[PDB]
Amino acid sequence: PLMVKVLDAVRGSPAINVAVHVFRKAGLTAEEEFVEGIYKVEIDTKSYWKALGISPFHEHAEVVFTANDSGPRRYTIAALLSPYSYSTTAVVTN
Amino acid sequence: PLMVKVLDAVRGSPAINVAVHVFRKAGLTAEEEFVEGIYKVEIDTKSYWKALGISPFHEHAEVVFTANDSGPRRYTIAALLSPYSYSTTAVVTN
Amino acid sequence: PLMVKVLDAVRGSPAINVAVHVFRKAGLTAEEEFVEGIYKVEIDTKSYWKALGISPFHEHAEVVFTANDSGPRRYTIAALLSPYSYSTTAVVTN
Amino acid sequence: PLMVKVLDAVRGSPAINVAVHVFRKAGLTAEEEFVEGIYKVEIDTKSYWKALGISPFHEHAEVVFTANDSGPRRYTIAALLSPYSYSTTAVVTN
Amino acid sequence: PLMVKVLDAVRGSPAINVAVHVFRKAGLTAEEEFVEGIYKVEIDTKSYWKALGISPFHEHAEVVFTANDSGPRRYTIAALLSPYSYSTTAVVTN
Repeated sequence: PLMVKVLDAVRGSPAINVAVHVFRKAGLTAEEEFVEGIYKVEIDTKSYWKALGISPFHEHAEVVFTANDSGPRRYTIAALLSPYSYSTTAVVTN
Repeated sequence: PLMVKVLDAVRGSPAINVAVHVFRKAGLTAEEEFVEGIYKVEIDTKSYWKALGISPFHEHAEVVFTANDSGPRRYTIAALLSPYSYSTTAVVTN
Repeated sequence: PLMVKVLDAVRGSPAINVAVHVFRKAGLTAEEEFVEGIYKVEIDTKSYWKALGISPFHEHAEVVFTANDSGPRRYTIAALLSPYSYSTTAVVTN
Repeated sequence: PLMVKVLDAVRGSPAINVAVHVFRKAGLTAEEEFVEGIYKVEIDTKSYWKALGISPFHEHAEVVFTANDSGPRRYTIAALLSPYSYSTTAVVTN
Repeated sequence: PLMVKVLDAVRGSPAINVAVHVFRKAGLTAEEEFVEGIYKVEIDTKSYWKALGISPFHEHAEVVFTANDSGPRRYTIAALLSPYSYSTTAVVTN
């Protein structure tokens, strides 16, 4: 008798992020029966070489790898994954 | 007898993000029976080389890889995945 | 007897994002029986080389790869995946 | 008789992030039956070489790897994964 | 008779981050039946070479590895994973 109760009684303007998972149980990359990224925030994510495959650059491979991150980049974020009730959130740039 | 109750009683203007998952159970990339990205925010995501395949650049491959991220890029975001009730959210640029 | 109740009683102008999943069970890329992107926001996503195939650039391949991200790009977003009741959301540029 | 109660009684505009997981049980990368990233925030994440595959650069491979992170990059974030009720959150740049 | 009660009575605008996990039980990288990153914040994470594979650079491999982190990068974050009720959070730059 599995019973789960979340936020049974709610009143008064609450700001909630709810993540309820119920589970019952009676080759470069292998992933199975998984749950990922219920609330995921990715900012300025970089990935260059991934899962190239079978025998990459196997023989006589002259490879020059150059990765440059030289950009003027501004990330101004207010209240990231932060619910807020009866609040004041402001971003002011002068 | 699996029973799940979420937000059974709601009153008063609540701001909610709900993610309820119920599960019962009675080759470069292999992924099976998975749940991903219920609430995912990807900002400025970069991916250059992925899952190239079988025998990439197998023999006598002269490859020059150059990745440059040199751009003026502004990301101003307010209340990202942040529900807000009876609040004030403002982005002001002068 | 699987029973799921979400937002059984609702009153008072709530702003909700609902993601309810119920499941019962009685080759460069292989993915099976999966659920993805219920609420996914992709901003400025870049992908250059993906799933090229069988034997890419197999023999005597002289390849020069140059990836440049040098653009003036402004992303001003207010209340991204953030429901808001009895609130004030404004983007003002002067 | 598994019973879980979270936020049974709620009143007065609370700002909550809820992560409830219920579980019952009666080859470069292998991952199985896992739950990841319920609330994950990734900022300026870099990954260059991952899961290259079988026999990368197996024989007579002259490879020069250069990774440069030389960019002017400002990350101003207020209230990251920090719900706030009856509060004042402001980002002011002059 | 497993019974778990969290936040049974809530009143007065509390700001909470809740992480409740209930569990019952009646080859470069192998990970199984794990829960990770319920509340994880990754800032300026770098990873260069990971999970290269079977026999990387197996024979006669002349490889020069150079990793440079020479960028002007400012990370100003207020209230990271710090819920705050009836508070004042401000980031002011002059």
